[PDB]
Amino acid sequence: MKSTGIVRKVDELGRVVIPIELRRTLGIAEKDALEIYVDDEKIILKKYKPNMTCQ
Amino acid sequence: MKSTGIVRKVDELGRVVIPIELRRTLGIAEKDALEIYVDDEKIILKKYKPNMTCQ
Amino acid sequence: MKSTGIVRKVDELGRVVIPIELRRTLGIAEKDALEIYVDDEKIILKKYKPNMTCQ
Amino acid sequence: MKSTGIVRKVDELGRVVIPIELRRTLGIAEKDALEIYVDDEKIILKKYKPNMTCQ
DNA sequence: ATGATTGACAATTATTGGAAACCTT
DNA sequence: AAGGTTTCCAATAATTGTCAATCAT
Repeated sequence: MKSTGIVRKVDELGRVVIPIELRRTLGIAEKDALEIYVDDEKIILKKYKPNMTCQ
Repeated sequence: MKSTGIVRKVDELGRVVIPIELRRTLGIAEKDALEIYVDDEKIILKKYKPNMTCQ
Repeated sequence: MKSTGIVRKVDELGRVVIPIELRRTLGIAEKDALEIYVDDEKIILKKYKPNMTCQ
Repeated sequence: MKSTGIVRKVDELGRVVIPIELRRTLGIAEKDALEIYVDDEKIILKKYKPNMTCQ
């Protein structure tokens, strides 16, 4: 009902943050690594995956 | 080709720092608000209209 | 500045500036090598010679 | 001073230089601009050109 | 109130610029 | 010699991690 998903300001240090209300209510998304899907002009971030290219 | 993308490492406590490569390549100013839509376990990060900015 | 056919400034003493992303794209370290060749009147920059599997 | 196809070592830097023979043949300024373009995994640098980002 | 989340600041590392040394006509 | 080129070092700054303050139930 709050600002769980829609838009948020990016930090001046170049960091995007997850809405407080979202993470504070449902920790259904961990933080450490994520999959970057560059869909033309939109960056879709999915759950972390191995995808190891080299040791 | 399958459901996979670029493996990005962010902060283990949060701070979703999008790829530095794309940041400078596309020229994404990190001083405004970016759209963040939650889709199950993935989040769509984009601008109001990134397909009509440098175009 | 990506290599999408974009020009960039050289240097007061003449030095080809390699952008962060470009350096990372080539996969070269601060202990690598670059083969400088020429085609007609253009500079052909070739990455380091692996000659070994990624291990 | 032909250095056509010379392997330049990359030390603790990030950017490199262009061989004297190539530099002289280029016929450009010291602080000129080189058109950076890619080729699979190699790079093709042409002479100055009015090519700007998003323009 | 207290533990967890987020934003701010600081430290580290990468890159670009400049100065110095060596080479060549 | 001296002008040119290249290599090394220093400075700048962008980025990521740490963590301390605050708020929600």
